[PDB]
Amino acid sequence: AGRFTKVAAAVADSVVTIESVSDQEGMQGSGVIVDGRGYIVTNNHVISEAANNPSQFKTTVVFNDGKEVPANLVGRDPKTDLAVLKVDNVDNLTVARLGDSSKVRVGDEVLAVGAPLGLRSTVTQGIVSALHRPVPLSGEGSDTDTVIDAIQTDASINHGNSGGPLIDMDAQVIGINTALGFAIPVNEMKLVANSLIKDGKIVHPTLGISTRSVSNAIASGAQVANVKAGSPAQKGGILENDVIVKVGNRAVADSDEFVVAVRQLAIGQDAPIEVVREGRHVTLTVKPDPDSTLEH
Amino acid sequence: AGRFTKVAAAVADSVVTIESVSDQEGMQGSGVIVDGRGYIVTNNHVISEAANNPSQFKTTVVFNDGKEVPANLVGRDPKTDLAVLKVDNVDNLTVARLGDSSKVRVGDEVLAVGAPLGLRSTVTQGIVSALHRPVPLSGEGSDTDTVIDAIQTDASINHGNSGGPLIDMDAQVIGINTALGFAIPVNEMKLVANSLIKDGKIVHPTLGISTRSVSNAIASGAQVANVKAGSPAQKGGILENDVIVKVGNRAVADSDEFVVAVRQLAIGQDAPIEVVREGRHVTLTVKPDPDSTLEH
Amino acid sequence: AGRFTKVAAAVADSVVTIESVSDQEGMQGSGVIVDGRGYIVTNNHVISEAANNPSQFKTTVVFNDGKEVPANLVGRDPKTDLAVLKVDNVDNLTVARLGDSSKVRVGDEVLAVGAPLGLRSTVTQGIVSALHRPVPLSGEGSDTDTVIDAIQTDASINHGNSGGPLIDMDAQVIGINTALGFAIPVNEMKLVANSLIKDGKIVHPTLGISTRSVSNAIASGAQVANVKAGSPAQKGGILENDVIVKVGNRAVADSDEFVVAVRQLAIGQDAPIEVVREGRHVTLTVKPDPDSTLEH
Repeated sequence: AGRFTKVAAAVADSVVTIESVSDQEGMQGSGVIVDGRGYIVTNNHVISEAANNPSQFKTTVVFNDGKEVPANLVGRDPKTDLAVLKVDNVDNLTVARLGDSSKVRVGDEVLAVGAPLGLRSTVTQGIVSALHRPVPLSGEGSDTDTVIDAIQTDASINHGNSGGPLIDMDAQVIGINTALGFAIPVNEMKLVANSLIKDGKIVHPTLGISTRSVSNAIASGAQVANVKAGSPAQKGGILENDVIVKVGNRAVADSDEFVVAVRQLAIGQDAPIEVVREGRHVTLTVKPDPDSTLEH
Repeated sequence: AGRFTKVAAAVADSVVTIESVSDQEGMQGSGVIVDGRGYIVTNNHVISEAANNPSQFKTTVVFNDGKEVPANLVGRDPKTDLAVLKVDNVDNLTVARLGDSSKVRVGDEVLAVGAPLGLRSTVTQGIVSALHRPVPLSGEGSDTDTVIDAIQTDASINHGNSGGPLIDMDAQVIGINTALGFAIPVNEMKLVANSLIKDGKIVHPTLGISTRSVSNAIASGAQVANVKAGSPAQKGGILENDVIVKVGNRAVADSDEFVVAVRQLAIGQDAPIEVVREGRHVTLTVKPDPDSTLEH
Repeated sequence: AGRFTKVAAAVADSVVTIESVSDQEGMQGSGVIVDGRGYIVTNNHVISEAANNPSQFKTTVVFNDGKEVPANLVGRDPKTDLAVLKVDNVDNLTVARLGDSSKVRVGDEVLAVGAPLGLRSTVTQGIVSALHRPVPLSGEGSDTDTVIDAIQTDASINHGNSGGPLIDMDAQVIGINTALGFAIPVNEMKLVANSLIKDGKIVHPTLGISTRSVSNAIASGAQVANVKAGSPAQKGGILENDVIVKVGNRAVADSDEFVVAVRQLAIGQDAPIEVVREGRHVTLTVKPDPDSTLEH
């Protein structure tokens, strides 16, 4: 047997098909079993319409055996394209072996696995091309467009392997494929899924700034398009046409890395924001608010 | 030497260039020598115009040695994108080693080889991403659009390796590349080519139904758009707006799998067709006709 | 560690980021250190605007250490998409190991490496799909469109690895990536870069012909669209509507191989040009001029 053929068959029982059907629509994706009690991690755009229209959409999970078991949504995060599902009273579950994305390096051979029983189901192969790469993603329905700090691969991520696992050569999940291929790192997926199981939601830091990307010889970074009122930004003293160069301890190259940098901050703690303002380098102090006050 | 470099050089003498020229046009493709007497398998869209306009198109085969030998068409199958060519009185032919596509699995390393002396000739590498995947194909000229049950690969199939072999790591032909890459399985190619050598044509089962794809919670499958008159379908009792869910022993997920499912049936034998009709599951009995009565 | 992970890390210190910034623009690319004295080979379209607008563009080189050192342009060749840069007084430089592209074969595993600290920086993997393939390229600004005789790979060449090295499994540079991926062969890069360091420019042979591609049964090749006046062509006796089939010792399949064939000729020596003219095969004699008389 081949190297990739063995690594793929080992995790095929850990990858499931997720279907959401109505009287007029049908959406399919891939999921990963990450817990023996029935917790299934997928991405948020696979199930989005079922969450925003729960009255008319029905989500079921289909296993490698062909078994079709109904599924309930535990929680979703459009800002990370992540979602946790629950099947109830299913035994002998082959749980995926979750790895550590901080141990992943450029050149490492990977497998992007989709659910074997899926319609357009695909299993592609490649290497890790980039680490900690901010990539822009579109929101499925009323869902927000977001940016994740991602693992890039030259293996193809498509509709047939999206939501499935990015797998190393030890058959461990290092990422969640999201549809020049990108995946959500597993260390991010473990942190987000842990909160979606416990609280049914996750809270992220907000500043109240909109940014456009700028790159020249004077100052390259994120240019402030609007400062919301009463926001942590306008209280800390950020004005419009400011060029952010570092949020906290992370430098900001464009508007996409700015979105990721805000979302690694701590809610309530003061954070330094360095900006270039009409040729003057100005460091400012802002305390990030929570995006969900009542769930915080 | 490398792994893929060795497997490729081993079959380079089995892959040939196929050119079809006129006073104003020129078409090129790749072929595979599958018989020592001079039988060359390619796909039908490489030679289509030469078959429909035989008066003005000339087909020649170019070997790895640079030798240009005239070629005659034995037979073609637009429904499988397959064609058999004949070069006459050529010696010391390196015949390709034909394999078994039922032994192929997901993750297996493959090589999509084009003719080495071709203009845009390409040799790509990848893995098998899906097996028994129905894929839609367009007909070259007056040729019919069709659907094959295919081997999917993340290796690129393009104009430079189309008609050439999909090759395993034992340097055996497992498929015929047809231009997210797809190939015709070799077990299908052996059955079709055997009939094109003997009879110069192959006969496929027809039912007389046109289908559109439908997917909802009531019934997902192939929805009947039209039932031809005097067809096996309307005699067996299929009506319009019916949703086919299984043809014979094969379930039908969409209109594309319906095309493949009809074409695996037996001509003249009664076959069960299960349909969902206004909420009622109805199994029906149809006897498939031959598409070519005089060649049957 | 993995095979590709080891080969990549070995050359990461030899690949640098090249940025060109103005008051309103910023361009980034990848470069390769090929000399211990500070000579950096990239492609010409990365730096083009900085060369045509040197008054307003500033080019700097960023190393794997994060070190930013100013860079000066030694010379460029739009006809090969090649450029040589110079950093001054930089020590402990990890110079890339340059290989031999004539020893490269189809199926050989390759790595297309971009600068690790680049914004859209990518490292992709693939094989060599074709050798000595003429590929058309577009000129960046006032730069001329050209055709190179290239190494084709199924590894992706994009904005993040363009200008970086194509690397074999011995971690040797076999090509310069230029953005179905193509690279400039290293033997061509050694010849062009040697002349750009010494003379600051390279001289190529010119004939004065414009060609369009033609392919039929009478004569396939490059059809002469215009013959410039006083050119080597019209003196040697080439007329319009002529179909070139061989330039020197190289046959010509289309207009793209004609561009490459002229550029391998010797300046000043008589060369045979075979053409098909109204059904008559006519061999003609032309002496190629230099494109830069004062630098010749």
